Amino acid sequence: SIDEIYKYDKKQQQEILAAKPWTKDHHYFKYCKISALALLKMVMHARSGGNLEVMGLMLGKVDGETMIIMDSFALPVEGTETRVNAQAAAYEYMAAYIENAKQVGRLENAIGWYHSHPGYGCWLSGIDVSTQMLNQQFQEPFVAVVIDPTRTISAGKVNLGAFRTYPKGYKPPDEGPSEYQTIPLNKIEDFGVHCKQYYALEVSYFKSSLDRKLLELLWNKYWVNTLSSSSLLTNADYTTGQVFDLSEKLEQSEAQLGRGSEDKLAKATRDSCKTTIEAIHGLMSQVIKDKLFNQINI
Amino acid sequence: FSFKKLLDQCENQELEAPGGIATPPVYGQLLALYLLHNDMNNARYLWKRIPPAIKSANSELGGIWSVGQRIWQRDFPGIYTTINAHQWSETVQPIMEALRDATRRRAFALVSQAYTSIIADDFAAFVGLPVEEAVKGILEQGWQADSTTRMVLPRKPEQQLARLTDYVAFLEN
Amino acid sequence: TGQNQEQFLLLAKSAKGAALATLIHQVLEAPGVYVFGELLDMPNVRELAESDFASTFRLLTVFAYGTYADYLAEARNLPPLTEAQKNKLRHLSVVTLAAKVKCIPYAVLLEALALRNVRQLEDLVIEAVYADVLRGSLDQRNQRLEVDYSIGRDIQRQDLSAIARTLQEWCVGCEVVLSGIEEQVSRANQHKEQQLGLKQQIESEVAN
Amino acid sequence: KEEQFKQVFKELEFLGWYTTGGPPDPSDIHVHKQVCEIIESPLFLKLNPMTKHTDLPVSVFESVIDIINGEATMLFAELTYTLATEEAERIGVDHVARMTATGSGENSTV
Ligand SMILES: [Zn+2]
Repeated sequence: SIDEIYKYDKKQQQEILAAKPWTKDHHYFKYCKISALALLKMVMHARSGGNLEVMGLMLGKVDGETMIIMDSFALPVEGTETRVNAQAAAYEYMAAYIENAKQVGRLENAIGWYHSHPGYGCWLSGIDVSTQMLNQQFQEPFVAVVIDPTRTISAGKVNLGAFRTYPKGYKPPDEGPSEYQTIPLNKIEDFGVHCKQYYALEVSYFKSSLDRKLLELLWNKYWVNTLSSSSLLTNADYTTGQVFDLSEKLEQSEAQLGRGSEDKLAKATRDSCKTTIEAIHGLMSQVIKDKLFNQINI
Repeated sequence: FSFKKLLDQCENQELEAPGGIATPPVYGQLLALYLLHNDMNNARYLWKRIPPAIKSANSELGGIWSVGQRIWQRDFPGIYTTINAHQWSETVQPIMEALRDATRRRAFALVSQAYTSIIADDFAAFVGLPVEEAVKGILEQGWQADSTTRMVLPRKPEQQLARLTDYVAFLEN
Repeated sequence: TGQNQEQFLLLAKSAKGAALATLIHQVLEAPGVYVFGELLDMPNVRELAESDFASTFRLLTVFAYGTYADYLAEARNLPPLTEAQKNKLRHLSVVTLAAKVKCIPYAVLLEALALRNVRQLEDLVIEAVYADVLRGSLDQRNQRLEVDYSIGRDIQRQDLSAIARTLQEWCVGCEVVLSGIEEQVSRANQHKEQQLGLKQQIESEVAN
Repeated sequence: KEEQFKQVFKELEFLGWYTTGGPPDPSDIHVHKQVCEIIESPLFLKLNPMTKHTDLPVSVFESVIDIINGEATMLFAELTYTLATEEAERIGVDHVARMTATGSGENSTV
């Protein structure tokens, strides 16, 4: 039975809460299972606001080293990324939402907070790290999630991240590859400083029996939306912007060759591909359609 | 149509067969074929390579070079005068008739895009035909025509995915 | 249509020759009923064909197959029509032109419908879309009539192969792309395994 | 909850309600009356969880009222539903309905 996870054992939670394998090992939690609903609503919350970062709250539970996220919702706050802990404005709508939600079915407890990062990867800024450190300080099992809606679109797949911060004192172990994503230079500094102070979590996605069976029945009529998709005028103001970012990254490495952070043409080359790889992939689905619907004759 | 594949053969026999100097009829066709495919630079330096021996003996070759002068000068009525002059049958007379046709549609495709309005008499001589045949030839096309002033008014005239996937995989590495 | 081929098909079986000579003028001149698959293909009406009630029979074929140009050609061999029936034909005569040619110039619709001006044309086209026959819009300066969707009037068992062949070319097209993808997908992975293999040969040179 | 949903999605409006089970029935008509006190055009979705349909078991309805032999009374007129298109959302569907559970080794991209 797939619905092993949509079950919620409440007494098991409060035994782990008391036991605490997180006060013993600093990097205990390493995995993160994201539900069907949780993914959709978080992606929907990020894009709905769009250009502006907005954060909400996640609900979930713990199991082994996996911090499972079951359900999510929004926090009507402002100044995400510009304020350290911007959720303080609506302390009312955190507890008041879970008090209402527990009457109707959502028994799940506070598991974390998520925010959107439109057009610049998934990572924790210096403002985000100060939020999460103090979140872990008091309100324990709390995981900071990030999603990039504008690139999720252009890249053509779920652009998402799940992170946890380390203590101010103890410093991380060695094993860390960490994959590269284009960071706009305006932000590269902020990232660059506080980037090594935290560690990510291995993301995995699950679903129920009904969800799985519904999505299969849903696909009978959803193939139509795939071949009238067109990721061009949808996210037009990411690709047109990335150019502005790309231009600056070259401008630096050009003068770097001259008189005068290690070969910033190798980054810019990867960015020029990254951004254009998308632009080309876009025109694949376009010609695919011109082939299909236009070329039948009468 | 097939003059292309045949011109190739002439150019080869220039360096192929002879110790230096090619056949006199082979010179007569190489000059006229360069004019057919409007290559006046090639036609100019071909004429200067000919030895004075074949030049003087083969006086019909001069009649073909007299055509090339008018293409360089762009005296279009002069071209049609010099095409209707020397009968060099078998060898050159077939490619002389094709030469007059390529020069005609050049001067039509030219005049069409070079003139909003133009004199019928000039237009006639520029393409070669007389006043009537010129006035008629255009009225079939639907070109506007003007009496009194005699002014013709010209009307101006996987495959794809394979290419794309490469430009991805290239930039992708 | 749907209700008036159950109300008017219950009365198409239980009706003699003169009862159908009246009923043919009722079903035609009644907006909503633009389909004529059933009413023409009925044993009852087929006896009228080439009989004393032959004028009313030829008329049911025009609305269920032909166009307005055909009506004006057969103006005496058919019974005289009123404007409300002439309009319903002027709707269906475009629907045919619409299935073939999706971008229609204005002047076209003065010829196939024998109409006098845009004002009318438009008005008639208004009613066309208004009766839920067509979808689309117009382009006044450009003199156009784009047609986003049109219903199909005829069934045509005569030219059911003309429907089948157009379907095959799309089924072919489906394969054209499907296989066309799988080639390019297998090649984009092959060019990745081309480079990944060739980049292991570049690094192993350094071991010397 | 009308407070809290007006806070987060300030643009959004109240439209209707949902439930699970069979097709429309008396127990939902009584509930539809209680939603009719709140708004003048309440929509109604009903979902069959353990459906026998090979098609989707989610149908949308609305309130309609006619003379049932000298009796004005409420009914359900069924309506159809086109699916949503949002590009950001579409990927969410494409991710959970089609999961990369160890199904891509060499990047490939295409
Ligand atoms: Zn952030």
